[PDB]
Amino acid sequence: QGTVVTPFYDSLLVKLCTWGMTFEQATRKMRRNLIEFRIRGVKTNIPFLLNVVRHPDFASGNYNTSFIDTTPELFKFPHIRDRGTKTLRYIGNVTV
Amino acid sequence: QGTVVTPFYDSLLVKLCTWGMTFEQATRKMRRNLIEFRIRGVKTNIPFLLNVVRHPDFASGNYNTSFIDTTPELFKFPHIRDRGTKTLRYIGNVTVNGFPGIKHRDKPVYAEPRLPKIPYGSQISPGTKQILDAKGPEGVVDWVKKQEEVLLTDTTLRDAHQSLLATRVRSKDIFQIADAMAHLLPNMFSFEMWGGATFDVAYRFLNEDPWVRLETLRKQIPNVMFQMLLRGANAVGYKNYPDNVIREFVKQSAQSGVDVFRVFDSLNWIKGMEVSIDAVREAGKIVEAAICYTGDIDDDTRTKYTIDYYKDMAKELVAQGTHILGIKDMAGLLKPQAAYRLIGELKDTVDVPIHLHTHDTSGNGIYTYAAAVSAGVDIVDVASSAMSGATSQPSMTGLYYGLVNGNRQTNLDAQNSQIINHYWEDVRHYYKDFDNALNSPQTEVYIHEMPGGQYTNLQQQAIAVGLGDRWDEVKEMYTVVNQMFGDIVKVTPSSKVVGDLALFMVQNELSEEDVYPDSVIEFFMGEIGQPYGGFPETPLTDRPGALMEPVNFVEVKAELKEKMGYEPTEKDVISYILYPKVFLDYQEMINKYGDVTVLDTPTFYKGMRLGETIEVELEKGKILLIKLNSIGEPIADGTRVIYFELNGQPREINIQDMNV
Amino acid sequence: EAAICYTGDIDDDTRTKYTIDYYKDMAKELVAQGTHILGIKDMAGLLKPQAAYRLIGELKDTVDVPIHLHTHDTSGNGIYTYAAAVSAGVDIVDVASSAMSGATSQPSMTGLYYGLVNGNRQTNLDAQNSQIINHYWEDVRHYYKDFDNALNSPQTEVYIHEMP
Amino acid sequence: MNRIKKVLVANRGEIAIRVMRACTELKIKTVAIYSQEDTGSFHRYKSDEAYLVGAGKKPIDAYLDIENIIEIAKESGADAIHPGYGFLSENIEFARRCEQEGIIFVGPKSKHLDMFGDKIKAKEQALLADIPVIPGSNGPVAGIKEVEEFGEKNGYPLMIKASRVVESKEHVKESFERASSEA
Repeated sequence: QGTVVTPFYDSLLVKLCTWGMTFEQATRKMRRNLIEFRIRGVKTNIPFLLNVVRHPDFASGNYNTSFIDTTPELFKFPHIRDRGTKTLRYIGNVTV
Repeated sequence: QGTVVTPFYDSLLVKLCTWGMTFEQATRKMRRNLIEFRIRGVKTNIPFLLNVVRHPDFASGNYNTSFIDTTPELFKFPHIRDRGTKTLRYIGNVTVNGFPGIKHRDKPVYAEPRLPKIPYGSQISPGTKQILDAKGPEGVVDWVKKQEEVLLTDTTLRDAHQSLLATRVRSKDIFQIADAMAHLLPNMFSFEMWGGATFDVAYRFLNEDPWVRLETLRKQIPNVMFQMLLRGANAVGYKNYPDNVIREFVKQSAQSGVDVFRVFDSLNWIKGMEVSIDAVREAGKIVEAAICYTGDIDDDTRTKYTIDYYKDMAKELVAQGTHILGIKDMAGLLKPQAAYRLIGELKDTVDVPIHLHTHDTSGNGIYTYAAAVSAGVDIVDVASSAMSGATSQPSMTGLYYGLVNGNRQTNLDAQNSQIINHYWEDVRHYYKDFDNALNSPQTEVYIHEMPGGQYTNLQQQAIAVGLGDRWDEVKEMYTVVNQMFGDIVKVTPSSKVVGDLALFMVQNELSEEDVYPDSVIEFFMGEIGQPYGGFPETPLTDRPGALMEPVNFVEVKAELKEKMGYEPTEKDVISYILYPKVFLDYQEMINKYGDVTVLDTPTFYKGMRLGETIEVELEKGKILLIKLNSIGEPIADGTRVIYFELNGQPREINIQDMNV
Repeated sequence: EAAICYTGDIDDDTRTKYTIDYYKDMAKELVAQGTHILGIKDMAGLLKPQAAYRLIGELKDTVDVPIHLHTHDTSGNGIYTYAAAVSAGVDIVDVASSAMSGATSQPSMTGLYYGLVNGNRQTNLDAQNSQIINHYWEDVRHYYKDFDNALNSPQTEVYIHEMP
Repeated sequence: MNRIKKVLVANRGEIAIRVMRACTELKIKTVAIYSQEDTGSFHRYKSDEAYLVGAGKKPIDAYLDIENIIEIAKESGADAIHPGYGFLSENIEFARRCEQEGIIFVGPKSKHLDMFGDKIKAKEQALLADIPVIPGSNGPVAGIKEVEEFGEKNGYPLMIKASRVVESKEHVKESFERASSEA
């Protein structure tokens, strides 16, 4: 919780691995976990990873080095709902 | 992190499972994980689970329902100190209540002290210690006699700060420079670094172990010899003791690193010194029996302390045996003209080398030394410029530049001594709270003959009594009180006795004529010893040290072990014997806050500023990053939570406020 | 009192320009230009005590006038530098009350008296008197703590930078 | 556990921690090292002891102060040193230097790092083992555009690698000047 990220060293916060009897099972657990993560204070690559893990060609298990780059969709991201913060903005504003 | 546990539902925080190819593998991972967990704010069952997981019958894999209950050990838990929490307790405490004895003030932004750089692998040039190691005491005394130059002893680590700063300089600050002292002041005859008041003050006011200070230095400075100051009769103690403790003390001290022992009795009675001097010969280490100087030799009005008397007394101390004869001028009374006479007249009287200690209260400190060097004395006491002057010794660098092109000189690299000074210049600021010394030549000293330490200590009692407005009246009354017991050598603990009564007479408006306290009766008893004149006005008769019967070391050693948490070392025991009230008090304080020796001085005295971050080295390679974020608001009973980050991890501790 | 300001080091010959001869010579011309007394103004505190013994003895030889010495106790060798002068037989010296002596000031008057008290040469001043005067100044200096920014231990570095 | 009683972790971050965890699981004392910029990183608090390393050094350079690390290793009493990955993991000088001071180095012998030091000497070492390899230049392609001749003989599309991609023709020029400069 406390930590500050410096730019000097690499960007890695946590390595998340999931396991399953079948790769299809493991992909599910990865999905859930990536969503479940709550990190605030810095941007992360989660939404990217989600798009690659959601992608059906990934779940197939047949991909190649050229799988990224060839697929641009992964770089399109859903708008962030941050309903909560904006609510506090209002409340804080009218309060002062 | 945020959650609060309610009592309504079950107690479970987290389920921890570990896996392995072999159960023995899994048990290992479980062990590590359980230790790794850091949960604070609530008690947990972890220490219990650890004991069951550590238990060998568990690792075997053969257990039954009756495995717990049948085994009680699991319910016994290790008494773990976290040095870390206790450190925050101290820091938080002084941050809100302040350090005892001094105005609560904000922690300044002290400049970083200028440390000398040493080139890697340099020097280690051999010192005078080698000559004691090689050829014993006599072989040194020889090398002494052989040197044409004047030899210097550095009192920067004692007296200098004892006089100026109430002996409050802390080991942490001393150790930091000791390396450079070995490299850059090797040609010193000795370093005075122990004894006098430092011993009791370390335990009493600093919560540091003097024995550590000694031994740590001993390693840092192998080359130069170590010197201390010992009140023969009662060593460094407050009271008189039996002869075995004294001999024990000196034995230890010699073992730990002390090489030269300046020893004096407060009355200049050689009988009180006898016990301790033999111990040093029996230690196989150097004796500097020293004559405490009083009155005026050059002014003949006074019959009692004649130049003859000091010549005579010096003979009897060479007879009692002393590798060196030192003259301890504890007040600064040795006028420079009298010094020329005394060194020349004593070099004639006896063959031993001579060593002179004076205080610069008068302003005639450096001149009194030049007189001695002209008259050919061997060794003198000086201190770094930044800790010289006033009630301290004269500047080492001052003396060098004083004698620089004369017939006789002193070999020290000027520039070196200055680099050492730059450190101390910067460090003294840490102790401004204790720097109550007057900063101009106080010439009045000759009238009252009171040692620098005593002037300030007795000013304090008069201020305590509320006679600060009449202070001038006390100073005069004191001189009468010495004159009531004829003329006697005023020095700790004999000095204290005069002042204690002086303050009584002036308090009750009694003239010397009108006249017709425990400490004073003990003087007239003879418990301090025997006054040279032996003034008239039940009988102590003989040395109290000898008359004391010894307490067996083992009976006490066990007493202490039961008093202390655990089994004590040999050193811990003597200390307890000498200062029992304080030693326990020291122990109780160290248990509460841990080893404080380590904290940087400002943090020790001033705590922490808000948003400040500091590091503290508890041991080699063990550093606590500590930040103070904010301080909680008081509650009903005055308690307030202090908000810290120990190692980036937020922590919270309660300190009880004393005054809103 | 035509006075010669002292600089450099007479005892150290590495720097030649201000030689013991040069001050001896310069004193001649000031006796020639006419001066009832010759004073030496050591404005920095540079006159080491050994150099003072030499300089007074060498100038008493060089010229018949009485000599008057002003030094600053920055070095810690203030009183000693005077004792050197008194041994070498100089006539007049500058001192101040104990409470205003020391540091960048002159040496203590009462300090000097008690320094020379039973030597061959002395100064006749009632010790106790000078102390009574001092008691005043002791007390008065506190008014000026705002301006008492002076350092209160021997600053030996002075010889290097030579500053006032 | 036998001759390793204590181990130094010549790395930072995730990987450092994993090692510590391994040691502690094996009753082995651990020593961490942190740069000035890493006084905060919680890998340093997860060890049994820790020391600053790269004093005054640029932040990445700090974890590569080989000599410093050995002094720290020696002063610590560290029987062995684990370099993790990246930093000095593959550095020969360090590997060797451990062996010189008798500090066990957790990893292969320095001869192994030597042979695989460059990509070329490994691809070389691969044929000696008699296993499939990519068709490429029998030495490092020291000539600039010596490729086109080498490129003419083998394929339309080629990749360039050091110890970037090409479709042949004009691209060859643009790829090398940046590839070798990037390297």
